[PDB]
Amino acid sequence: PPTKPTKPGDNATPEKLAKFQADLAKFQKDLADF
Repeated sequence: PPTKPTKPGDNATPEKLAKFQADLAKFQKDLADF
């Protein structure tokens, strides 16, 4: 099962938050396979 990361709290800084959304795109892509 595709394990997703948790919602950024203090690490929700704009630049890293964007990376997070990008990594979630990979998760959502793989989730579609699951």
